[PDB]
Amino acid sequence: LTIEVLVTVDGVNFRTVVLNNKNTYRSQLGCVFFNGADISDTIPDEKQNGHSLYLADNLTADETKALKELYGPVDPTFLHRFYSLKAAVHKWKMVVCDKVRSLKLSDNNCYLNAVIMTLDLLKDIKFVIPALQHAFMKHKGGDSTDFIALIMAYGNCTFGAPDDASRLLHTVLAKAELCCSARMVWREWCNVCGIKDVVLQGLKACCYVGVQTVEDLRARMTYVCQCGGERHRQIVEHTTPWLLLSGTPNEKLVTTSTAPDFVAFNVFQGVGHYVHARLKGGLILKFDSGTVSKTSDWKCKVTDVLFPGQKYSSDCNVVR
Ligand SMILES: [Zn+2]
Repeated sequence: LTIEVLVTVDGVNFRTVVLNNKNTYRSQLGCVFFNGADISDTIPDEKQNGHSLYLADNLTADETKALKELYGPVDPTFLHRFYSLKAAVHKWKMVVCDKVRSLKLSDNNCYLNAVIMTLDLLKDIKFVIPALQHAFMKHKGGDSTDFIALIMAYGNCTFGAPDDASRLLHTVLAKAELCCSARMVWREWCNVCGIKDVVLQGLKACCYVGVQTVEDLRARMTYVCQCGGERHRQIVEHTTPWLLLSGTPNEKLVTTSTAPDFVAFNVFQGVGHYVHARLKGGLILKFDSGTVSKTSDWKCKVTDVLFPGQKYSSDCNVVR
């Protein structure tokens, strides 16, 4: 007729809550998850007495603090969306392929395979957000469920919907940080406004959206200045541990040999499908969502391309 439950937001700190059987959990407490089940619209009964619940809204001040410290500044629906995802993707299998883990195709999740396999190549990145960092470590140790559900929640991904690998990869990488230093110095100039430098540091210096080759990235770019005249930009210095370049699907013929400068790339095939590729030992290792395959030549549409560390200084006075 009345029960006691433990309520948490972090799996560490629980508060005791007393409930009766005269309204639903949602009326008395909030949106609650009991071992992955949304029992919010249930009338509490004996079989939940003593059990631990995850709360997703109507937090105490102390819980709101732990939420922000653990997950970051998230929107109200976050915890709800995360709990749902965590449960929905529990059944996803991480298949071992050529000694590398890959995400088996289920529910249009092919884009997540490209994302996770690409992240696994990125040397020495950590996530600022503790919950995400713990999940990532847990993922590298063989349990990928929390990490998959977390990046899906932060990325506003919907279970079962097809999505874009480049989109999520950059959205996830926006929440990371490097162990070393990284620098990118853009030199900008206009004949009216004058000359200024724009520096990007750390993770913002390793990722770029809009070109897919280093030659195009390092090129003089011309656009319209805020004064309406002609403005120019050019990388004048670039030091990074790796470089991820992303563009729209680009039909290309990848061959070995000659040795490409890039160590991996992602491909789109067109709902659409995503394949992760690595260059290892003079071959292209195609990872098709739990599947491997090897070829020396591939005509594919590349999207993201991953390069090794950059050590670049211009030996040109780019302004003249
Ligand atoms: Zn100008």
